[PDB]
Amino acid sequence: GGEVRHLKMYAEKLADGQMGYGFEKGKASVPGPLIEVNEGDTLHIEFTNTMDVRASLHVHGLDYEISSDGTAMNKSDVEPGGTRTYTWRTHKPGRRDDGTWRPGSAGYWHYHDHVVGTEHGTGGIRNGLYGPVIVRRKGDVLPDATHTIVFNDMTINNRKPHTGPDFEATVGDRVEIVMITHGEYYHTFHMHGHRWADNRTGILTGPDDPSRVIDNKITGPADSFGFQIIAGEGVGAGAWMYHCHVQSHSDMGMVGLFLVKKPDGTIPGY
Amino acid sequence: GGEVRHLKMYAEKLADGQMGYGFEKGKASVPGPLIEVNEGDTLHIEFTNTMDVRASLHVHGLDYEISSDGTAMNKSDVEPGGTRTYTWRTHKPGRRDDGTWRPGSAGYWHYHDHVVGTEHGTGGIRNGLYGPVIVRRKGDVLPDATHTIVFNDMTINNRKPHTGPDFEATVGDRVEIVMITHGEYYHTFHMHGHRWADNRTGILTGPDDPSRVIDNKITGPADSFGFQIIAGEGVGAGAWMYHCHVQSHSDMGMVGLFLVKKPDGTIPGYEP
Amino acid sequence: GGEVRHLKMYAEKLADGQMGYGFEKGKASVPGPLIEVNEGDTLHIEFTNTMDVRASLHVHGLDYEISSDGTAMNKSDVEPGGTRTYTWRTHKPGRRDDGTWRPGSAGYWHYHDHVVGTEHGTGGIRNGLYGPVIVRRKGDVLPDATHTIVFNDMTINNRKPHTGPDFEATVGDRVEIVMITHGEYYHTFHMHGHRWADNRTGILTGPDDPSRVIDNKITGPADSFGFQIIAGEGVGAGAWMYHCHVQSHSDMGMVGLFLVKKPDGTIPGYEP
Ligand SMILES: [Cu+2]
Ligand SMILES: [Cu+2]
Ligand SMILES: [Cu+2]
Ligand SMILES: [Cu+2]
Ligand SMILES: [Cu+2]
Ligand SMILES: [Cu+2]
Ligand SMILES: [Cu+2]
Ligand SMILES: [Cu+2]
Ligand SMILES: [Cu+2]
Ligand SMILES: [Cu+2]
Ligand SMILES: [Cu+2]
Ligand SMILES: [Cu+2]
Ligand SMILES: [O]
Ligand SMILES: [O]
Ligand SMILES: [O]
Repeated sequence: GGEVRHLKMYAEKLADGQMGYGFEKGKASVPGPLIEVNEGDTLHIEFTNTMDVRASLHVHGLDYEISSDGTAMNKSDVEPGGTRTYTWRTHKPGRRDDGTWRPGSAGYWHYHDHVVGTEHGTGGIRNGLYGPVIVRRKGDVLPDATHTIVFNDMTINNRKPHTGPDFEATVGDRVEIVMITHGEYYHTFHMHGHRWADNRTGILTGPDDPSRVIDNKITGPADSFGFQIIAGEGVGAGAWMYHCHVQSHSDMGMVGLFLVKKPDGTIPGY
Repeated sequence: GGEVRHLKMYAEKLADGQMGYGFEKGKASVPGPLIEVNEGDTLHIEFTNTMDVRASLHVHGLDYEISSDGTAMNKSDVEPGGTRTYTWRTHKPGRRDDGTWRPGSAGYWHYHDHVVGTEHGTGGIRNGLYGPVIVRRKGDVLPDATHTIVFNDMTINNRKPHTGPDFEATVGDRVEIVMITHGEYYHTFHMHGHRWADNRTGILTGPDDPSRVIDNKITGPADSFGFQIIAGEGVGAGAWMYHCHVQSHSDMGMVGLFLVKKPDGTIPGYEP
Repeated sequence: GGEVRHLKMYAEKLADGQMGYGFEKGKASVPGPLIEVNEGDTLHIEFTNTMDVRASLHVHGLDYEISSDGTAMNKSDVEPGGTRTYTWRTHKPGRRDDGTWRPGSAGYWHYHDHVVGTEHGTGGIRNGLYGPVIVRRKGDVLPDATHTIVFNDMTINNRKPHTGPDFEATVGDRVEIVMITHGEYYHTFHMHGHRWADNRTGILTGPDDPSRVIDNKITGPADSFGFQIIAGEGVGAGAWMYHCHVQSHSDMGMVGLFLVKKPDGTIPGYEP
């Protein structure tokens, strides 16, 4: 509100047929790196496609002009080997001249390829071309740690079945989760031991906020949400599961651990 | 809040095998026409089934008595060539005698057949017997235009894959979308370049509204929601896609264009 | 709150192959029995597994320590014939020392098995090991009756197709529905003639609550919500259907009746 940030991104081929984004060449990951801005910021992303097929960057939520939408149709993708600057903007909330209220960009969002495999990025998303974006409102509560969980088709973060990811915290830590879904299937995200408000920030504003407090939520492709929890609050340390609650999904491997440790670094049991 | 209104409606079979509603014989559409009323209004719909099978009209949201629920079970459907008057009412919100708060009928709702093909209208809905209904609250912000997008099985508005529909606006217009899902599948509605509040009106009341601002929403059969956006607000003119984000669905043709024009009528990339 | 309460619970196998919980050996139901507490109450449940496989109780929403999470991994399940005391707590909302607002446990929750069939309770849930939990906030409005509707795979309350369940009320009654989904499938819960708020309690706090008012809602495995309605308000008596609105699901039997009676005990169309 409002810095003009410059940033580079690269799409790259990875082991085992995966593809991923990174801020630095040679350092792509699945999921892609978190991009975090404040409302009012502008972001110029100089994106380079280092792969042998056309590729792009498409973002949810943020204000971009049509030349930055990442589609073939608007000639907004990038040749093998090529480079292009995308521009994303964000805006603060406020009253319009007509007296109505402009929302503001703040929320939990995401970016992904829109052109690998099909004109809807089906091959790209499947291979790992997705990552999270957070836009903070002035005065939002900031966490001690942020974790990204993406349910992509039947995987978490494109991992093999039953291999996490796992995430560590300590009783009392303010932990932020960004939850994105991609692919063909619906899922239900569930965490043991912890709960959040079903609203923008995942936190209740005060006693007048009527939002449902939940610990389970249905999600479908390209849905994103986020929340903050206090690790172990009222429940203590432990190896706390998170998983998809669709029964065959969890049985086939969509399960991870939210390892909450005591101040001395132990977990009771595990 | 409240006028009594009278309105005629027809169910017709269409030459290609589909079925639609219309306010006039020979002017059936899919989706059926938009009905819009204020909280407190009553609506007497004189409905005529011009088809050779039994048909009905079932509405979500609004106050109807069991005789107007449109089901076979309640003797509420209509024989071939027959006519029946359905009555829908709406109420304003207010404090009840017990001190609790009665909601009010305002919202984005819909009507569809409940009897063609099966006793839950499976055949009717499939063929196109569905349409939108809006109930406004006093002081609601009104749009310039209202458009209806229905995901019905793997189609938008019962159209062939990759054939829209497309909508048009000029940068700055207040556009209202009513979004309905029907059939067997879950979908995920997404618009490029635009976003809305996940609450009743699609708009935030002011800075105290904690509702999520979104551009992508999961929906299932018979879900309806609506919102208003300012076309191109902060993003400018363009051929802005909307589509289902379930990857196979968009690949197989659930895609459309929201064409936002510069005040000179052009769209960046596509000069006429 | 806070009251400390003690409760006994049992898991039994049933002659048809199903499994259920109950407060008394020989009185297992599917859904299992309602447990209702106030925010701040602690609950000690003496759970005895009477089956020949290991079994557990896992709860959503409430505060439990890892030793009561009901999973194999944290050694929290129970051997055939064994007994174990689970402890569930609830807390009231309030300001934390960091000035942020702690939610409170109030809501519509549920409990289920986590170890029968697989280590996610797949077999247990399928067979019927599930039931509702309600946590009330001080000042919450209390209903006349609470009913539990659980869409478990393609069944309501594990029942055979087209066999309800049917609930009964009189025009004017304050009815509470707790709606839970389990299994592999998504559904959309729909009620004729009635509507509620998509928030914590299902009721609007007053005119500043921008929550969508709905009559249809998409749900997936382990989702729970609840609401209150005034039976027949603005619509009168009738055989009001509720069903899953996914067309093949209702056609194959996920249908029930909410029977709202006149003060003389009758339903329009179906007098005895
Ligand atoms: Cu797209
Ligand atoms: Cu899943
Ligand atoms: Cu759980
Ligand atoms: Cu997307
Ligand atoms: Cu209906
Ligand atoms: Cu119905
Ligand atoms: Cu779809
Ligand atoms: Cu997009
Ligand atoms: Cu319906
Ligand atoms: Cu679990
Ligand atoms: Cu269903
Ligand atoms: Cu569960
Ligand atoms: O997208
Ligand atoms: O329906
Ligand atoms: O769970």
